[PDB]
Amino acid sequence: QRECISVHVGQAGVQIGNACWELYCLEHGIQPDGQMPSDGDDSFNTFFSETGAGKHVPRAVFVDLEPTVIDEVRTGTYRQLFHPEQLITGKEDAANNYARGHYTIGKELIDLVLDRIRKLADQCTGLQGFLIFHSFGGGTGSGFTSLLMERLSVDYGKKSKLEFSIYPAPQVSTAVVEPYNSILTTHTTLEHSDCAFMVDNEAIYDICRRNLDIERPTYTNLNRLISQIVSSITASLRFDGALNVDLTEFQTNLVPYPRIHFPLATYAPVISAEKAYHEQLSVAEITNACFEPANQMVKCDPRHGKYMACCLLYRGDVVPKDVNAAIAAIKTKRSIQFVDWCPTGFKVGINYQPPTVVPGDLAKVQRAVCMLSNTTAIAEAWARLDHKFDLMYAKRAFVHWYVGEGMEEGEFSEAREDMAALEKDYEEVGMDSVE
Amino acid sequence: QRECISVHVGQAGVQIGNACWELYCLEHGIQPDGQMPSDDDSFNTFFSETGAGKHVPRAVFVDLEPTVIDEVRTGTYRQLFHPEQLITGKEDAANNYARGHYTIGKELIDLVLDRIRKLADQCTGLQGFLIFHSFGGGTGSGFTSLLMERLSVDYGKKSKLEFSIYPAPQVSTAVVEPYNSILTTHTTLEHSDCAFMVDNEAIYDICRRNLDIERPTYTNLNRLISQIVSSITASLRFDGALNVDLTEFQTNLVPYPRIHFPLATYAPVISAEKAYHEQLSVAEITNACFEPANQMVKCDPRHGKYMACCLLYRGDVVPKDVNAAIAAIKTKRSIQFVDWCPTGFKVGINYQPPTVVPGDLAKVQRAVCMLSNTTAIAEAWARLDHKFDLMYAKRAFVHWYVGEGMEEGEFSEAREDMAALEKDYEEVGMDSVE
Amino acid sequence: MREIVHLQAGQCGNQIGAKFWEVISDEHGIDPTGTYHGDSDLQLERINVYYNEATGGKYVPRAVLVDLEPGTMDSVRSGPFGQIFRPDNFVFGQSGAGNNWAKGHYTEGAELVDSVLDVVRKEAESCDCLQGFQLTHSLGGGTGSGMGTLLISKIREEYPDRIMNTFSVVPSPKVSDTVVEPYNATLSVHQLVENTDETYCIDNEALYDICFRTLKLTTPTYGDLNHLVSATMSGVTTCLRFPGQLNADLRKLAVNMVPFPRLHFFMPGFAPLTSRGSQQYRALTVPELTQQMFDAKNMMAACDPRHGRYLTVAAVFRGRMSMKEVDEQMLNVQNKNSSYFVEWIPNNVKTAVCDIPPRGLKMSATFIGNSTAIQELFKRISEQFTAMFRRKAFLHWYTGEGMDEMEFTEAESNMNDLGNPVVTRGAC
Amino acid sequence: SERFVFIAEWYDPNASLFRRYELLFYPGDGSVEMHDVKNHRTFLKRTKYEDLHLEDLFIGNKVNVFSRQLVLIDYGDQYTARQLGSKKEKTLALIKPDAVSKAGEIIEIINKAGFTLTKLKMMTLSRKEATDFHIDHQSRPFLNELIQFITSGPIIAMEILRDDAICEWKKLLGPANSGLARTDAPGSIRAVFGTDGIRNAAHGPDSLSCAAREMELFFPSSGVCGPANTAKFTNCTTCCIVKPHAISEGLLGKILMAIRDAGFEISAMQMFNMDRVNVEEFYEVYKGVVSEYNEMVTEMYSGPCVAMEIQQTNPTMTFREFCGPADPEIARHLRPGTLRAIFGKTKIQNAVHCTDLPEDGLLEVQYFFKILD
Amino acid sequence: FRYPPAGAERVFYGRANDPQIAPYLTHGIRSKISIPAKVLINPQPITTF
Ligand SMILES: Nc1nc2c(ncn2[C@@H]2O[C@H](COP(=O)(O)OP(=O)(O)OP(=O)(O)O)[C@@H](O)[C@H]2O)c(=O)[nH]1
Ligand SMILES: Nc1nc2c(ncn2[C@@H]2O[C@H](COP(=O)(O)OP(=O)(O)OP(=O)(O)O)[C@@H](O)[C@H]2O)c(=O)[nH]1
Ligand SMILES: Nc1nc2c(ncn2[C@@H]2O[C@H](COP(=O)(O)OP(=O)(O)O)[C@@H](O)[C@H]2O)c(=O)[nH]1
Repeated sequence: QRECISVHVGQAGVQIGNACWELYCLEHGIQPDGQMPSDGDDSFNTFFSETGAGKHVPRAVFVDLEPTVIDEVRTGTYRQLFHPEQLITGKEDAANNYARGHYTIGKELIDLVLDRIRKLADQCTGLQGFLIFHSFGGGTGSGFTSLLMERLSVDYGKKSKLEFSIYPAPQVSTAVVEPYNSILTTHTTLEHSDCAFMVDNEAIYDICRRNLDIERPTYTNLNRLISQIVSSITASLRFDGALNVDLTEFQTNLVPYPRIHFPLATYAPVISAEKAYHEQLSVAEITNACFEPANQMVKCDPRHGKYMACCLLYRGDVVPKDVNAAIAAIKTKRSIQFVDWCPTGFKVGINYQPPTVVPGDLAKVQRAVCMLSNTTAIAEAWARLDHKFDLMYAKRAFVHWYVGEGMEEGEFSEAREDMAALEKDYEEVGMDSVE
Repeated sequence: QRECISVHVGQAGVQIGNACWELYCLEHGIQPDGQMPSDDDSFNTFFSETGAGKHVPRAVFVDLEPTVIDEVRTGTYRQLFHPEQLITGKEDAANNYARGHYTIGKELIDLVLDRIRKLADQCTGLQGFLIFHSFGGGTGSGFTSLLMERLSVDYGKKSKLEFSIYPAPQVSTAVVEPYNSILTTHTTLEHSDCAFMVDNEAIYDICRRNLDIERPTYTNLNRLISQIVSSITASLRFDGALNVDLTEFQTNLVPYPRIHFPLATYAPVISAEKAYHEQLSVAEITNACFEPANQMVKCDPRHGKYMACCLLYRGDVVPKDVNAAIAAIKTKRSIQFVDWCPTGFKVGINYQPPTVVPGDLAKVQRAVCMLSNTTAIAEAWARLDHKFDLMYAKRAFVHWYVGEGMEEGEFSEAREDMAALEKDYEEVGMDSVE
Repeated sequence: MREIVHLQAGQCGNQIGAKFWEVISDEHGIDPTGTYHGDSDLQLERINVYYNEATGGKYVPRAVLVDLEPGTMDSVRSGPFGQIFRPDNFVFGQSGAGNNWAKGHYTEGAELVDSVLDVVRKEAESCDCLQGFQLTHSLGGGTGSGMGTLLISKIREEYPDRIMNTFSVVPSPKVSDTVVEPYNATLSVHQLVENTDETYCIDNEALYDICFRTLKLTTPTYGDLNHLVSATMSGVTTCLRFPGQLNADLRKLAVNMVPFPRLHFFMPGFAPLTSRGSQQYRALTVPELTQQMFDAKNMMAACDPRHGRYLTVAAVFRGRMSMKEVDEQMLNVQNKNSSYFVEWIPNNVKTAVCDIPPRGLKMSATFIGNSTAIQELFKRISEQFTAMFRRKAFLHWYTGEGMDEMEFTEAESNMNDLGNPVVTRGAC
Repeated sequence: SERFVFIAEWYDPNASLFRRYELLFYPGDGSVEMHDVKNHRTFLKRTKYEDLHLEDLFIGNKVNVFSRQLVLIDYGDQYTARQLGSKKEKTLALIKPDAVSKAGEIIEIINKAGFTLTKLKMMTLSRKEATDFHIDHQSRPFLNELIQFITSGPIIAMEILRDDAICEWKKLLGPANSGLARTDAPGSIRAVFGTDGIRNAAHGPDSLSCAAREMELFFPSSGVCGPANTAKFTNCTTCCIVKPHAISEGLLGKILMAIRDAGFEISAMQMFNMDRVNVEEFYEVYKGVVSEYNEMVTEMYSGPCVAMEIQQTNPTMTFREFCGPADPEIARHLRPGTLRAIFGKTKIQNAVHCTDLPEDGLLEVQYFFKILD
Repeated sequence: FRYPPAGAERVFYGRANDPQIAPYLTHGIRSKISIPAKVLINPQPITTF
């Protein structure tokens, strides 16, 4: 009755969604073959459908332009959980071109992917929306994402569209064409994404170093925390809670203006198993931990900005009015700030289901939060990737691949003034009231 | 009480027949050596009853040339067919309408009408004829045309349905399919009451995509057509909620006496290790017959108007989830009807789930065949019309026909009949302005 | 002493009549083997209304079961209450119905009429004082349209002083189970207007509306769809079979519900309808029952009674109840909404209360309403026919079997000539 | 799929020829189909029917469907002949003259395994019949002991069926010697209710060849053997019926439990297959009296039933008070301790039928234990 | 998977060694039947005194 289709696109998307569906399978019932072995009823019908006897299969489509990373899923443990053409493979990678991911080899895949979205949506009673999972990095994660959202805005315009984005790092990064691809696809996902939640890699690196007590983390451990974030955010419509929230609540409480739709995610208890029992992990302590500017998952300091709206999702054994003491303690601090036009800047939801731990790095705790803070501090990362783009674009570097592949030259400029307008409106809403 | 004859003309007709028999024997619990095993009326629509416990079929396997009736007479189905039903010619028709019709048609046409008469003798109500043939070779074109002429002469009041194997729009199997197809449709327009159209390339694509087999053969192609005609003859075979007859199909599928070419599509074509993850629900199996990939002639239904649509629902089908599915269908703007037929659907519910032959199809609860007459079949007509023009523009292969009883005027007459055909399909496809 | 001759024309009418005979054999205590096992001696007082006696006390229905294809007769025979009927009354025919009014009225149907009237006349003559005929059929499709309306015409010609009841199934707006529902239904109504006395219109979407919103079921079957009609059919003719105060037979219902002779199109209704989840919480009384009838969701035709003025309303209650409850409750309905009742007919409601309820139940009520809102059900078919007839489509069968463009236009003209007074009397 | 075929007759109350039909039960979902043998047509198409069970399907059994009551006479085809063919085995089990006090326990332990029960007699064996019974051990030094035990008290003779019922009933028997059964302790009927190897609880045939002669000696084909140990004239006598319902679900040993734990003295048992005209005579005083006499009639002859004579003891409370009212739902609240209070349900399918009027007592006792074998 | 030899399925290489529980069962959903056909609910069975 309350379902949402997940579209995992790009290689970053398919690994983070593999972590997602691993955590969802270690949640309610479902053995990785796909069968629930009997030993809350409707709880599967948000993320899993239900065939004869029982073969609960995900409402997920796995799209990329290259094989072997879908083929790892099709040869892995969860090869029987999924349906063999929910996982769709191309035969030629987009290879770090927004132009290739969007403009030449997209027509071999966009029709079939739209058709499977249509079949999944017909296999749905009441749809909340589409949770897509990708990066601002490679061509499959950028161009096919842009084309997919260009079609889905026309076809399913009223439905919710939430993006989970692997933003390129401020300082490390894994390639060189992140400025080109990220800015080119943000120019197109600005007017189509109803809300786009963002997460960076170096921030989770720092979190796993300083709190998980692991010095050499791998991307499976990186995406496990993203799986925890998503299983926390889209959790109150799985179960029953003291304060029920859904995706429409998240939009209407996180997005103040139609262009300002980029919140920041932050987890709490990221604590590390042989640390979980020397603290009590109280509600106030985990609240202060998630407002600490050292556990943010996008590398931008929140004190370089003003909070505009924050939502807390307390999952687990949380009495819903120690939350009130924590909020009253936070709103009297002098290191945190809010805009002068938003007196009520907190949206809170509480769910009774404690976080389920997988065999891995995190600790089994009874309380956790999901933080969504819509701050102006994201503009710092936006502007520094703009600076990288200007140093890229000074004397025509790397643009010959894009123009000889098929995108027109002026789109590179148009993305730049689109992101310039996205710079401008942040300080336009961040200036204090004077009239 | 309710019996229909099947006449298998030509190589393609015999292979469609072989698939049909391979399905129907296990459908009615008939062993290959036709007999019930050791352990009430459903047989007496398409099988007649013989002494001891034998069930002999209602068919005429006519072919102008050997080997094709001979795999049947040598293989696993010897003891079922009557050797007098199995009729062979003596020499090949050789892709020649003039040889299917004019010169070697007369040594076999009297015998085949005598055999059709002797089968129809033990038949109290003859519900219809089912002609299984192709628009290709000389047998399947010319002998079907001549047989349809004589059958319209001597059984004119009975319904006569055809299941034609159309030439491929892009590949094609010989070089004279356009000639043979135009010549046979000029003569079979005026007599055949309803001709279901099935080509090969749409089956090739559907078996590659929604059945996940890359290299199966003509047997696996004709198996799906056997499923289609099994869904055609279903309500006079078993008992259901809405028993729909062949006369029922005729009286609601051809709104004008000249437009009589419906396209038939099948749903659940899913491939066994392809169905743990679907529900096979009524709404989605209805949507499968409407999507432009299960359509079984290579034409775009979006490039046309749906005129009438006979849905045959079969299996565990609650009879008014289909109300819900059709109400959902009538709101989609991609499947767009004409303005002069609001009531565009005919439902037929059958209570017997499909039985799967050892092969490739999944064994599922539900099955629908769609029987849609579209204005988009003129688009399929147009390519073969263009090929006919390109070959006749300087008399390609014409001497082989005209030295064999053919007259030069019937080519121009058939081209003018084709002109009348797409004129008919355009001015019935146009909307109301008056 | 009164008798009613039952007829089933068409497949739809045949299963509806089969469920009818099951329901009333349950109410009168008749086993499938023909004998009697029951609990009340009041059930045998008027068993010679629907059942003719035979040797050994084996009561057989006074029903004639006709169709143009022998695939519904064996289904009715192989029903649970199958071999209660007279096997000579199984008037079948080895042919094809072809869902064609032309082939039901001027072809094999009209060839089988001369044989089915023989057993109709025999069942009429084997009675002391016959009152009415009832015919179960469907407009949408053949047989029940063609042969059904021709049966109405011939029986009206032979017996012109007797009541003709017809329980008729009309096509829905949501779907169409064939493609020639307007073509069949217009020629059906053109005969049904200047002939029969009580048309009771039933619609399949209204049946699903009842079975989903009121009865709360998720997979309703044709047993359910015909069962609601069977309950209505048993409750219309129940003051004639079971005793009580303020009895009302079919001709009294006709004279109190038909102001003008053409205006005899009614929409039935049955309203002790409780879901399984709401049966325990129900508060079954006459103040509940009247409100459930006049709620515009339980009306068994897809017409909205709030879109037109009620001309006449008749209610046949069954059970031990008070006429204080009945009379004053129906009066408070008439005063609660007066703009939805006509003023040229004051006190326009009829009350008939039986003592004996249906078995298992205590207080039932059948609703019959002559209202304006039949105009929607008729105009819809009229524009469907204009759309399908402006382009001459689906017509060569009719012109080949013997129909004419002029009489097709006559049927459409008569449909418009009945669409006129329903607006005239609703707008005074 | 997976259908079961049987051949049956039905006697029509009109024209007297036995209507010959073809019954078809579907165990996948409970559904009935019937075909006609005389004219090859259909009859009651495949329809759901939640009152026919699998245990009712047996040869010679008496099955009711849609008040058109059937009796089975053939095994359908070879398929269900294999499925329920060499399965069923007829066996003759004997309660000894000892453990007649605990007869209900033994009837109950036959009832546990699924051993369906077809004939039941309580007889004091005659002098001449003993030497016919002792063929198994003739002319060995045990005739005096076995004669003195067997022709001492009333025995209870039993016809039993299940698959390979011979060896399954030997498995209930355990060791033949009751002392050996006690020393082994395998949980056998002698291990729970025996005394010794000449008076144990039960012993009968060892094979089907011996079962044939045991059957012929104890249940004859025209009938002379059991002297019907009833003591018809015993003044304080009452005849009651464990109904064909309670027999069909299987309650006989538990009824014997409930009635012997009140001190009432069971003096005679017999199972007789009711026919209509004979049911009219036992229920002769009911037509006109009870307004639903027909359901009582059809419940009585809708299957086999055991008549039994009960001897009045246990002062103040008579059998009419031990059984209480007629309807079990009267008895469930009013006098909530009777055997008709809680051993049976509905009103149609009650547990027992009492003698109602006092005088009307020796009459019933005679009907099912004198003027009917 | 790579060269389909005949009319048999193109079975995936990471799927071929799994146990073939695939073919021999019924795929779809049985209709959810609901409460019986109005004889138990519209007039209900019987109430006794
Ligand atoms: N969590 C997680 N993130 C990844 C993984 N691989 C790549 N990423 C992120 O994704 C970015 C590049 O990966 P993608 O953009 O998804 O690669 P792609 O879109 O398939 O582009 P191509 O290299 O053309 O195939 C990097 O900056 C990483 O931050 C992974 O395995 N797990
Ligand atoms: N389903 C099916 N169709 C076939 C088969 N063989 C041929 N066809 C189709 O039938 C057409 C030719 O069949 P026919 O009309 O019978 O040809 P013919 O007159 O017998 O002459 P030849 O086939 O060359 O011997 C081809 O174009 C094919 O498309 C078959 O085995 N199965
Ligand atoms: N109430 C009810 N309606 C039915 C039943 N069966 C069919 N119908 C309706 O009858 C219509 C078609 O009947 P029709 O084709 O005229 O039967 P025919 O007269 O024998 O040709 C369909 O639209 C169904 O909605 C049934 O069992 N009960």
